[PDB]
Amino acid sequence: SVALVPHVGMGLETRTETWMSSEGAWKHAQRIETWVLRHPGFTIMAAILAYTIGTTYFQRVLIFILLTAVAPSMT
Amino acid sequence: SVALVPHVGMGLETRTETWMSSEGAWKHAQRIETWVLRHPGFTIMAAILAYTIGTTYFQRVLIFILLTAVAPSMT
Amino acid sequence: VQLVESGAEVKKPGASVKVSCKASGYTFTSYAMHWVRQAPGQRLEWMGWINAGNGNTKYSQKFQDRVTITRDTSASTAYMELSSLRSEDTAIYYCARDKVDDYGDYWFPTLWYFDYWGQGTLVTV
Amino acid sequence: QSALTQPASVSGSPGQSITISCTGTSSDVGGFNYVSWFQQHPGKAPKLMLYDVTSRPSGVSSRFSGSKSGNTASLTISGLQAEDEADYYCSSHTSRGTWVFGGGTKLTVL
Amino acid sequence: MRCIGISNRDFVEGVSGGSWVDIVLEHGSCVTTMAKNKPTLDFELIKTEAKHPATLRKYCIEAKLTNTTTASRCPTQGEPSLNEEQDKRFVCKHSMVDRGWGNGCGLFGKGGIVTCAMFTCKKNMEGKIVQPENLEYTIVITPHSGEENAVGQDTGKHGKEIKVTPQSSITEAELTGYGTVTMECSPRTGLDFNEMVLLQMENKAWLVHRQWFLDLPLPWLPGADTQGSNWIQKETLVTFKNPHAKKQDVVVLGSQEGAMHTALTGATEIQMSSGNLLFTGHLKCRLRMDKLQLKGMSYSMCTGKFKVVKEIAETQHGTIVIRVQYEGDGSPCKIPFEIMDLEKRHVLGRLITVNPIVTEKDSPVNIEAEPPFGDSYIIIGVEPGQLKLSWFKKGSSIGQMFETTMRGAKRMAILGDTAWDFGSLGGVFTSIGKALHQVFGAIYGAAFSGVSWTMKILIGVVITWIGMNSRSTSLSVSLVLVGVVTLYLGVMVQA
Amino acid sequence: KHPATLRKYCIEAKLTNTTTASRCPTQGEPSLNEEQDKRFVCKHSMVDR
Amino acid sequence: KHPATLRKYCIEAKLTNTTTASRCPTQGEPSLNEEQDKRFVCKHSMVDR
Ligand SMILES: *[C@@H]1O[C@H](CO)[C@@H](O)[C@H](O)[C@H]1NC(C)=O
Ligand SMILES: *[C@@H]1O[C@H](CO)[C@@H](O)[C@H](O)[C@H]1NC(C)=O
Ligand SMILES: *[C@@H]1O[C@H](CO)[C@@H](O)[C@H](O)[C@H]1NC(C)=O
Repeated sequence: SVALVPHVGMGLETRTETWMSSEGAWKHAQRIETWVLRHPGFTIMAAILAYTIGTTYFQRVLIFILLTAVAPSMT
Repeated sequence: SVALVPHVGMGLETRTETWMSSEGAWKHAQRIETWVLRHPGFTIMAAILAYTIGTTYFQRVLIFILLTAVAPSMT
Repeated sequence: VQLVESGAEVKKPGASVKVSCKASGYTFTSYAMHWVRQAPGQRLEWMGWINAGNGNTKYSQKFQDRVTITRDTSASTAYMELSSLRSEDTAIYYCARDKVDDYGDYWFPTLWYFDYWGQGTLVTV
Repeated sequence: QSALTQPASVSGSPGQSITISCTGTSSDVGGFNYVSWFQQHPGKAPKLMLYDVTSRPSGVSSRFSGSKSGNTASLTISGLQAEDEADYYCSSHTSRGTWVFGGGTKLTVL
Repeated sequence: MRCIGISNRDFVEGVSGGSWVDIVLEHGSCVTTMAKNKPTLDFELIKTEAKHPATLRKYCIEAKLTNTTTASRCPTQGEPSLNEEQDKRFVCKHSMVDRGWGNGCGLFGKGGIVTCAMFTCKKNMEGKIVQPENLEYTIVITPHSGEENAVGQDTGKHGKEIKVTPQSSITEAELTGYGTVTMECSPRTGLDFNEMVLLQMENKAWLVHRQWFLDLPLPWLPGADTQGSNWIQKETLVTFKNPHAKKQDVVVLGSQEGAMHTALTGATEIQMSSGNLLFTGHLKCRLRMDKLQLKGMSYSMCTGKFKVVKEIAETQHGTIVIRVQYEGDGSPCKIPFEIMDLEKRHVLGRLITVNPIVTEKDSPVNIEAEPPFGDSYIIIGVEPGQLKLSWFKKGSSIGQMFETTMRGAKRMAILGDTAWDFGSLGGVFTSIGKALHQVFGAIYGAAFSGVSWTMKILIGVVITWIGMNSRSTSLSVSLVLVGVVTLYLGVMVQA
Repeated sequence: KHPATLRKYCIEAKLTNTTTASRCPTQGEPSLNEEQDKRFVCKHSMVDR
Repeated sequence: KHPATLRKYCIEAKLTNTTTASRCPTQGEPSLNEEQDKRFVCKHSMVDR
């Protein structure tokens, strides 16, 4: 829907505050946190997959973060 | 918003047509296609970052796809 | 299974006449109630049907703006309301039934549609 | 999706076999098996004589047979008793979800 | 014989030593059961009704703000006060605005500001819950006899409708002339209605997960509030705007009906008008055929002539249905029906309408049979006047086997760990498979809950890659298998 | 001042005058007179017959 | 016997009632009333203005 394509990264941002900047600053991260809490099983599997696919601690952590952030958003 | 928690993956799925199944099957992928079309600059940098992060070829593509999926959906 | 209608009515042209069919002997809600007119000495003519299960309707294009069909589940009666009457509407109005599908949707008929009719209602103008 | 075509009148001496034709279109009669024949005696509501092209209700005589070829469906009466003298209306559930009735035909028998 | 003409028809063949068979019914699907000496039957779950639903939460989808009041405090005096601020039917927010001599303060700094507006709901969505004891499934058992419709009979078709409730989960259908059938159903496992909400929005309703419903970001009443003056989470449907730190205004956030429709994707829609009818359930039953008997087994073969009154047609399931009528002397008689080769020296096909009989002479009977792949001839009647009909079946045996394996895999994907009960007759292998599937399905539901199908495909590809590049052969094969399985499930999911 | 309208978007619609047409299998697609008009939203699907 | 028409294909056609609508640059797309009738064939293009 329209709500799935917000106007956040347009580059038209002045010093004036935008439409729901205060509310929507942390909405996405809050929603990812809630999703991880509700669906713990996928988080552990993503951690294992990131550990397996990453040779170094940087690769593992980055891959795990990306997997965790994509799963809820991808739905 | 409420539309960002779509009830897509909650089990409970029978052999009956669910709400907005055909429409909503590829709508996220189509959104990502349109976003990548509109923002090719970020895709190049994501590819460069994926190439520089992770040594194996499989790792780089996994990172590139994950980043390009997170970017539009981070909202 | 018997379908009973109202008595014959005489209406002056331009008036609105409402007829009714009373469905007894079967589950009213599980059947769709059709309305068929027949001008004296003319052929039969389908007007529309009311899905008594949920009130859905479909009118013939020749009556879409004039005929109104409504149901009373508790009364087990269907109503045929033909406003803006004209000279050509003098004809006996029949009511015929047709079972709706297991889910009350009623979009496909049963092969034995119009199996039971009503004696008909005469409207003159 | 217009009125089906039938001969205005049909006649046949008692004991002969009499055939009525109902001609529709690719949607009325040539598209679907929703071909039903109605017998209406004067001053009375129509009676379902045949349905599904050939089938007849439980209380309907076996002298009534229906056939459908292309866009035309036919009704044939064999015994042709005096009680068979009536107006016979053909109907069909068209592809648009509506019902079309044939003009009707009359059997004189004698 | 309603189960013909439906593409989801499924065939259950055989019963156990006790004359029972386990079958899983579904709303879209239909089941045709065939036993050796029992007549073929058609079972379909037509209606699932939840009764006496209780509302647990009301959500506001279109709010309204009416009486806006504001109070300002000068710098270094703390936050201001509004008496509406502790009224529960008012939504309030504290902020800071620039204050000074022009503003009327006398100090130069940030002055606390509070604004309140009365929150009123114009439209809401009722999330109801039903007790599992109040489900009443409705099933239709029609004996696949071949008899045509009868107008005079009170029941035009001989299909019998039996209602199965969680308390009265054992019921018998009395099929006139065919004995009786008994259904030993298990409603309590068909759907877990303690984790489901009957979410009715304006004119439409859905069956949704209960935690999902309780985690929605909308204002909500507890469901017992008739007055509706204590909405919770009111800030999710309003926005407080403070641009330039000069004023503060609060506006409603717009009708959320479309956002809710987008959030409902993946929820099965269920009727919630004139009863709570769900047309998405499945029900597991144990079918007992011991009291079910064939009709007319003590009849003699017909000796007269048959005419086809309905040309032979091929159903979507690879069987043929024809309608014949009888012109012979024996009023009730068995119809001679065989599917042979051209020379009639081999029997190639098997009848589905077992024991076709002709009860009344002027009453056609329509026969469903399963011809073999390729050329075959349907012989009806005895030599004097016998009618022989040719037919060609366009498939192949390997193709049918592949299609059957696909159908089994699909039902496993839909009725996970319950597909084992779709055609089970007991047995050690069935129980072992069901237990292993239960364990693996528990693990899969734990590790894949709340994940879209694209994510499922991505994870399947990753797991398959990990398995492919694995030093150990046992782990390599197990991971490749897990990847293939999750790829298939992701492809088949969300329907 | 004097901004010219560029594009009108629909945020709340309503469907009416729903109609359906069916064909028997292997006989192609059905035809609805309303398909000619562009203000009718139409879709083609297949149902078991 | 009694074949059923499956499809109908156009070999010889004609065009009539040609109409055009133009929009000044940057102002969007032109609109024609006949663009809503499916018996009218239409095309959108950009000209120098
Ligand atoms: C809110 O405003 C309306 C305007 O008509 C008024 O009638 C109502 O009393 C007000 N309620 C308050 C101020 O609480
Ligand atoms: C649609 O239905 C309305 C009745 O609600 C009628 O007035 C109108 O003429 C119909 N229009 C079309 C195009 O069918
Ligand atoms: C189209 O042009 C013809 C002349 O070629 C004219 O008669 C007609 O009125 C015009 N419009 C329509 C809708 O036919």
